[PDB]
Amino acid sequence: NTLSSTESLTISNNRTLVSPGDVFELGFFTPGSSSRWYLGIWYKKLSERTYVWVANRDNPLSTGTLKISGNNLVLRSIWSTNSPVVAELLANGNFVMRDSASGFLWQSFDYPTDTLLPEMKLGYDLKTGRNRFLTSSRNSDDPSSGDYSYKLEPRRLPEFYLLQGDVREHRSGPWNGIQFSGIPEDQKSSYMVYNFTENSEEVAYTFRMTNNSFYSRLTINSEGYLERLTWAPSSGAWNVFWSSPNHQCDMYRMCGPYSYCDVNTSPSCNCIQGFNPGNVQQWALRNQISGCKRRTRLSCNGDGFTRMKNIKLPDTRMAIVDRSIGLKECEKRCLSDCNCTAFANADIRNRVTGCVIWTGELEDMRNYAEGGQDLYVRLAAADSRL
Amino acid sequence: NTLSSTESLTISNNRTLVSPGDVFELGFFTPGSSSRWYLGIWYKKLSERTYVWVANRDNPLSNSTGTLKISGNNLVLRGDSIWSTNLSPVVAELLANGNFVMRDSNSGFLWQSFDYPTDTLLPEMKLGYDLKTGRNRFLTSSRNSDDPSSGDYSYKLEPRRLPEFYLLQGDVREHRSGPWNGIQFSGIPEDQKSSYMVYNFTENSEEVAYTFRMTNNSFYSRLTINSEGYLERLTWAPSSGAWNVFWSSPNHQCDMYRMCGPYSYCDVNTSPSCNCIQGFNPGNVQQWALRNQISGCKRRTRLSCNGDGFTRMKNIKLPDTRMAIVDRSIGLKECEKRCLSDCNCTAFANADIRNRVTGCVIWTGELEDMRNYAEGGQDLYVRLAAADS
Amino acid sequence: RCTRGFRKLGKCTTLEEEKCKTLYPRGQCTCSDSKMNTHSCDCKSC
Amino acid sequence: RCTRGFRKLGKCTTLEEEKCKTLYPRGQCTCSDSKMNTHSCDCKSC
Ligand SMILES: *[C@@H]1O[C@H](CO)[C@@H](O)[C@H](O)[C@H]1NC(C)=O
Ligand SMILES: *[C@@H]1O[C@H](CO)[C@@H](O)[C@H](O)[C@H]1NC(C)=O
Ligand SMILES: *[C@@H]1O[C@H](CO)[C@@H](O)[C@H](O)[C@H]1NC(C)=O
Ligand SMILES: *[C@@H]1O[C@H](CO)[C@@H](O)[C@H](O)[C@H]1NC(C)=O
Ligand SMILES: *[C@@H]1O[C@H](CO)[C@@H](O)[C@H](O)[C@H]1NC(C)=O
Repeated sequence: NTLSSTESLTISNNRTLVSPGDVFELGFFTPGSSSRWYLGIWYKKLSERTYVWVANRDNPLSTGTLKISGNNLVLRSIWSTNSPVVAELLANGNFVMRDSASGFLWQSFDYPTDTLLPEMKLGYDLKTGRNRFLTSSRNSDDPSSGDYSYKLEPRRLPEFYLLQGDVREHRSGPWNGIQFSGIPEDQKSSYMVYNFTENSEEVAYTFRMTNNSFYSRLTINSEGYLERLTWAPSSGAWNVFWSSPNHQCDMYRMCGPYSYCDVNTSPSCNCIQGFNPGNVQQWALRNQISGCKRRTRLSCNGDGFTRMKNIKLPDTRMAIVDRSIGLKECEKRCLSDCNCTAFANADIRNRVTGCVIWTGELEDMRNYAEGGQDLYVRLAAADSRL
Repeated sequence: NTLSSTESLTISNNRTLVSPGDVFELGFFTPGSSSRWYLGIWYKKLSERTYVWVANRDNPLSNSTGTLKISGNNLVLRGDSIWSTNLSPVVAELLANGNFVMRDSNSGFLWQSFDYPTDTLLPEMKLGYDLKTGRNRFLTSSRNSDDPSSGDYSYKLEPRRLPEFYLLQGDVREHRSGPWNGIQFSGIPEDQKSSYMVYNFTENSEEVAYTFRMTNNSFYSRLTINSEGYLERLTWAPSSGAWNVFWSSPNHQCDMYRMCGPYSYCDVNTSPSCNCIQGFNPGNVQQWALRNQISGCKRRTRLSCNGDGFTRMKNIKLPDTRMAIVDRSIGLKECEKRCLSDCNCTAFANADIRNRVTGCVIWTGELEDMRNYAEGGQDLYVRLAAADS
Repeated sequence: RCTRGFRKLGKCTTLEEEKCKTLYPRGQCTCSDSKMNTHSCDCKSC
Repeated sequence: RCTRGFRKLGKCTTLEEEKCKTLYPRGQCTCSDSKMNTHSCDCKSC
């Protein structure tokens, strides 16, 4: 009953629900000299307030309370969730509306602010149509909506974008079975596992703790960097474990089409083998937006492929996937289609490797000194020897 | 007379000085929504105004009135005093290169704008220390593109025994150039094959200063520290009608000052960035495990002074030169002996990377603010216990 | 969703703002300053 | 003109401001937000 609320009401005076296991706590709060009030969830056991959810981040509430009004949680209506229904806060920080099975009627998890906790879902639901994405707060003492979001793009081959407003600043790349190149998780972590769920009802990224002495989260901070912050018992602060983007080669289309950004070269931009700079005067001034043009025209049948190693796969707007075939067939299928410009494996670790095919321009590519993937790029027969 | 000012006045109503060559033009101007007026130089042939100097960058002319005249031994600028130089017949002359000098009408300029820079280093201008005056000439950024007042960043030489530049926000060191190796600073990454310019770092009795010169004058190039605190080379070629950012500094976190702790180096190819020097291990292993690497590394084996050796790092940005001593008269084999002979010596390196020229730099204390590169950089010999060599 | 655009080193300028307008012959195209000393030309309409 | 200090990934936090002081508690240490998603601890007086 100290994590649930029924006929009762929670005033700014002064009751707080607390999750089973001590980890999270719902209540009211005012940050800084704001004299503004918000309904939110935080880590209970931490001296410095770290907020993981907020009910009214841009409808700021010295009175304001919320209880149940018919079949809904209303907050006074500053905010509301459009039989005896109980609102409960579970052990993972999800604030639920249920009947007294997980047939919840409303989750806070479906309405993220700037943070992804373990077992929260970053991605969309095809059944309901809701896309769950992170939106930055304005700054550390103001949880209202900032200018940055990190959002899964619904498409045949989904990938994440970091946006400033509606401007794409950075692109995660597609999932490869293990990871997105731009969510650079520690794959040998001892306290975390990561998952990308993709099926006919939802596609979403999630992570889970293997050891609950640690806390970890994903937050996109006020300047528009996505970071993983881990709290170890061996410290009294959140440590930034990784940060993204963290190189100009990670900035969306730092380079032009058919070139790839390389952190070990001057200039950063390099033509794919078989391609030449599109605008030679611009490139000599290191204006490389022109990208590269193929030097030998394609002949469709009898075209060939050059293999790129250690690459981040190009923007997936015009990619089609077939996970049921392998690379030899994928090449055959790419060849037959005169507009196929490149193909790659869908999932390296499976015995059926799947096929990804691009038409159109190859965009937003960078390489890596280790890791990355193969990309087979279509060339005229002559140049295909490169 | 197009070019000089004498017993006359220059006011917003309305004369300007132009240079022999038509590249620059001095006069008044006011930008954007603001009603503030300023005196300065700009490129004349450029429809978008690019300002290379501003006398009263932080003392704006209040109303729409102001005057620049000579008054005895000084250039003055009044608004019905806002700015003035301080100090036979004197004339204020704007040179071909964009330098507004004060002359004896009868080299030995009394004053020059080149010595009082704003945010821009022009060709032939000097970035650094004038030993005759004791003045440090350095860049300070503007508040933004619309407001030429003084911003929060500077790029300034630290004229030590082995000098280097620091990019500062206020007084906080954000980035560091590295020392001069004979042809470059690692943090001022020029194209050493440029068709149209050359570069020099001068270290002598009169100055310690960086400078570049145009080799084909159909090109404009400059160094400018922009309002966010990046040092950029912007080039204007005849072809396009825009300034092109040819390079930017710093451009990665591995360029930020002490992104890694002592005795480690930053690498753009690794996660995490910081890497112990060989023979060294993380200094706080629980922090390194959370990828907090401010601790840097500690050496594995204790030093013996005698019989110690060195591990070779290559492709390195040489560490912060505060505790560095340079003797350019001795080569690398003797540098090793001299470093071995003093147990405070933590590392040594060549002073000049060109072929057959040489020198010796020696560090004491922690090695700081290092990073590697896939190409270029230099060798650094780090002192290790003979076991670990 | 208009996808044409590019990214460059340095800050947005007024001449670059005119260059953003070349991406599409219709629509609202502008310059956005960004992190790591880059800017981009993108179009909210086309 | 004080010397030691450090740089980290991420923005300044209150906890970060505190760990800044324990460098030289005599001197004036402060946490500075910087570009490229870094902050630095630097102590002025010494
Ligand atoms: C979770 O991730 C692991 C990866 O280590 C994977 O083996 C497992 O099948 C995933 N399960 C779910 C339900 O996501
Ligand atoms: C959980 O973490 C602690 C310290 O990190 C470790 O000692 C313990 O073995 C971990 N639990 C498991 C099941 O490995
Ligand atoms: C300028 O640099 C060039 C190339 O290193 C060199 O030939 C010349 O001596 C330098 N000038 C001075 C004054 O050092
Ligand atoms: C200067 O550069 C331009 C552009 O490349 C070239 O056309 C011209 O001939 C050059 N002038 C000289 C004197 O080399
Ligand atoms: C090493 O450092 C100590 C510090 O006081 C100094 O006294 C000693 O002279 C130094 N070694 C040499 C060879 O100067």
